[PDB]
Amino acid sequence: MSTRLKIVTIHQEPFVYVKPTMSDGTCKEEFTVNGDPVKKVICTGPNDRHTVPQCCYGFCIDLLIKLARTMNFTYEVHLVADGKFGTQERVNNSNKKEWNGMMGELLSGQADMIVAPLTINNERAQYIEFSKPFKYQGLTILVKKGTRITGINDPRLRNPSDKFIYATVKQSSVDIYFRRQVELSTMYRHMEKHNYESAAEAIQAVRDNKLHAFIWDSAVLEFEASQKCDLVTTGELFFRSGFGIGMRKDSPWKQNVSLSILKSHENGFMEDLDKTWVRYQECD
Amino acid sequence: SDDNHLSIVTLEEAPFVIVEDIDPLTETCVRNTVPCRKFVKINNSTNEGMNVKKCCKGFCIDILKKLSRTVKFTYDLYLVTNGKHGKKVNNVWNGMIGEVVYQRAVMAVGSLTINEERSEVVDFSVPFVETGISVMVSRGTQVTGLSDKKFQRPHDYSPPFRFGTVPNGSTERNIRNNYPYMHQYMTRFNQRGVEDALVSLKTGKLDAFIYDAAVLNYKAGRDEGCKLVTIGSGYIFATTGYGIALQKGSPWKRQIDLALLQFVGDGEMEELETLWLTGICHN
Ligand SMILES: C[C@H](N[C@@H](c1cccc2nc(O)c(O)nc12)P(=O)(O)O)c1ccc(Br)cc1
Repeated sequence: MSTRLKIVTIHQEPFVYVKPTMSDGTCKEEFTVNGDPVKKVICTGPNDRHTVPQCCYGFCIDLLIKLARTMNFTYEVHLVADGKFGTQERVNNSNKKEWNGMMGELLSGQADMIVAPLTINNERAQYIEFSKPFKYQGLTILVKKGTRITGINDPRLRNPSDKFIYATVKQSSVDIYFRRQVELSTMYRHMEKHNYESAAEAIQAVRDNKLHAFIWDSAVLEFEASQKCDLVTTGELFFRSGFGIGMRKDSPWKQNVSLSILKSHENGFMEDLDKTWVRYQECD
Repeated sequence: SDDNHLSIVTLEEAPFVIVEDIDPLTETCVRNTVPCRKFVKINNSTNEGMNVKKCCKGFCIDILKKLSRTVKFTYDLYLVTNGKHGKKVNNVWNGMIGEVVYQRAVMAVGSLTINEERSEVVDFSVPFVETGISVMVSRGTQVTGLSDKKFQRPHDYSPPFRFGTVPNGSTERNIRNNYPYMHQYMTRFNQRGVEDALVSLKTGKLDAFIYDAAVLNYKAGRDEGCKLVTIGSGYIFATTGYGIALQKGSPWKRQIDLALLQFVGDGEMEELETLWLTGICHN
């Protein structure tokens, strides 16, 4: 075993924050609102196409540090080069299909482990190994406060027109979800015209009334609505899914990664992380 | 048969696994049930017993039927008779876990919780039902979840909460390990079982009941008057799920994982939840 893993992650608050280094190349010392030291790692990545050291922290970085300490491995973290989570796409109308995003980097060896809010699904599980879920959540819908839709069955979603724009993030698990089912083909035909490069851009477009509904992970959307009281979620969860650590099928770490996640759910470590990063007050 | 015909163990626990008598005139299981064998004891102070043909149905039985069809195996289903889900006694496992560990069953299908201890000796499928340690109260009572300081430090509040669980299982063991004061405080409010706890809540003798999320959601969905409610799912503690237990290194695990994930992605799991678990109380 090399024992030094290439970790790939992705910007995705509150799971992964990405901030510039200080002038001297280190990460500013910070504490959370509840007084815990914020553990920061150097993560190289694009920032606009050169790669530059940046500072990463959040729920997923805390989990990475717990895993590395428990199993005694070392690591280097980078941000996924294309900025995507990962879907499988046909190559140049060939026979071959190829994964983009973090999935593609893990399968190619550019990464040895994905530590990110990476959705567990059949499509990805065919090719990589997932841990047991480190977070249980689902899909919901973000709108500007004052926008009235019932949820995923609303006629403005099920009978789409250019008068009500809705979308998700390109090359993500939610993209897969709507492309998977022929029943959803009309919805997908609309979203494919409007899907955004990243969650943060889609969320800003909702605030700016350029995107009318954003379909995405509830653990992210409920957090965003908790900070930005002009945004709300609607419809509860219309689908339930979990996040897992991603590894190639030959990883020597996969059994102990899952055991550590299970131990951490059962002893309140995951509760601490959820309270620190994920949970928040309702607006009023 | 041979390697495609699998010994499978389960455990009666409605609505996940429901056990019925077989028709004595026909001795055939019909409707949505499948045959399941039970070793029924002769009396309470004996190891003697006799196998009885029963019929089994429920949420987990329909999962088993789908896996049987999709993964292409047949099975001989039996009900565990020594223990329940799985406990280690004197370094020996009983319950459903024991049947798998000691190679009497290829898989265990039931309301069997994925945890760290069991995962050292069996392999678990992906979770097929979400659960965890949750809280039920009468509508109007205000708490967040197990880690609420109204539970951790009840004497900071007036009057102090009365709250309990069903003792001697995984819930008490978890609270004992994680929250020593809470654990010793709640022993006075131990409930003999779920049904007793619901009555205690409804009649004002108990303020909160801490127990399995899936069980509590099911009971809340069916409550007369829809007055018993659970906490929000974001506040479930030690989130996990029910999963299928297989022997370490099982050749069936990959196929079973992919099949369960396909069922989830195609909505088939949602259909089963609506069929078996979702109740009239919608909030
Ligand atoms: C909430 C659950 N424990 C209860 C429970 C209720 C319903 C179904 C159950 N299935 C199991 O396999 C299991 O161990 N426990 C189940 P109980 O053992 O206290 O009655 C529980 C709490 C912490 C962890 Br660790 C595991 C289970």
